[PDB]
Amino acid sequence: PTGEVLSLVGKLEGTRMGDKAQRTKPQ
Amino acid sequence: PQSDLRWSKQTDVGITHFRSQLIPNLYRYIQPWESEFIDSQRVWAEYALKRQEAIAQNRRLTLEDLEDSWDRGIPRINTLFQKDRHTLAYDKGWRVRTDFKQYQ
Amino acid sequence: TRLYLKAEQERQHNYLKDGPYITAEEAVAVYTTTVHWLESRRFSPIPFPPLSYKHDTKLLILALERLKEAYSVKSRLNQSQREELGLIEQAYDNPHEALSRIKRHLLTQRAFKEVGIEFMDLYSHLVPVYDVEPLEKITDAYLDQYLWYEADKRRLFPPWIKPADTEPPPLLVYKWCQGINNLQDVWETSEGECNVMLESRFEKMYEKIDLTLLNRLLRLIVDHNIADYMTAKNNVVINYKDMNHTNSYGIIRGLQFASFIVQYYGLVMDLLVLGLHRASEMAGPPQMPNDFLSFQDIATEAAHPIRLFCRYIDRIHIFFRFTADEARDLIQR
Repeated sequence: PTGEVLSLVGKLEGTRMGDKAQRTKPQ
Repeated sequence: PQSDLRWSKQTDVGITHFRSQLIPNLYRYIQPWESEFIDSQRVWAEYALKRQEAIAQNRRLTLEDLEDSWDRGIPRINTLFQKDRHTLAYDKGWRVRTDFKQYQ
Repeated sequence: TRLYLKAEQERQHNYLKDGPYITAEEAVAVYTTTVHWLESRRFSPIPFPPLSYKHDTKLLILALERLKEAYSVKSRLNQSQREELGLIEQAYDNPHEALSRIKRHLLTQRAFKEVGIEFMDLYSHLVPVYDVEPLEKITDAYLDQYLWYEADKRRLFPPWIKPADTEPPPLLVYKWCQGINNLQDVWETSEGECNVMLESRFEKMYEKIDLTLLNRLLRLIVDHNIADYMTAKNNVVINYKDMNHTNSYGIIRGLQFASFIVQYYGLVMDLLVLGLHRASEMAGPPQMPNDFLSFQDIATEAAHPIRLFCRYIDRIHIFFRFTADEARDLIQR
């Protein structure tokens, strides 16, 4: 398991651009 | 790697070992422009409704109002709660000025 | 850099040899077209900043906030770096003396100090960075805030001119795409109609702006004294390290109000490109102006090839739609 990053091209089929995008609550 | 997810803690009972996978990517935590734009249009129509009905109520919009529309609207709804905001309404042509700041 | 300012000194030299590259009748033509457009827009010329202006204080505070934005919290503070900050906080202390000083510079100051230039090493291209004297920096910053506020108030700038304060550029792209897709039967090619989408650069806009003509055009939309200042402001010596030239053709392009000059000359060229008829149809009647991409009625929209228009700071993006007959007439011509 090398520590170099891998090109995200082809490994993003299971996600959307906003999945896990959360908005903070009022402070 | 799973090998680097192992950690150990020692107490009087002895040494106890624990484990916990992909790192999160920056592109999953920022809303795409399309969803942002449609949400902006929705939220600002909603704010138009709430502001006219609150003007009927003769009150000012509060934090508990619009709280479901906090981080939304391309001119962010949070900008109606800034303190300088009244002076900001006198800052005209700021975007051209920002695109000309790289020049000075 | 040394090579570049040598080239720019030479370019200024060929300008002052050949005189105005623009011909006199070209000047009178553009002046006529702009005055016709402005009387069609009824526009009210900008008055000189009144002494008791209601928002004047707010405009200086905004200008000094913008200036302070440049100075991040850091210990790298030299004599000029500290002098600018100290004068900024001084004007913060007494806004009225700052108003008086900026005003007196407006109605009288005409000869200014040299401006140092350094360059950004973007590996593809080099952009100059102009350093203006702090007193002049404050003066021009306030004048910038004032003129932008007043132009926004009177709506000098029609909706096609970008960038606006209503939408970030990535929303400009989305509005443009939607406006394309919402034209009347824009995607139909049974009869053979063709949509043409042009985009360009307005090559050498900043450099090839003749400052005398810049004076003549801009004397109408603002007070002539403010015009005399800002036009005298681009007749200033440029220096770097040791070799220094005066510039006369190019706008300094680093002044605090260069933004207004560029966006106004862009509107003048915009009248040239569109013609007063189509420009008026895009802008709408001065009583009820349109938004970015829309017309009063679809008949006004389908009256000419140029359906959509959008000028960025110096770019143009035009979207024509032609009938087969119109296309063939243009091709044969």
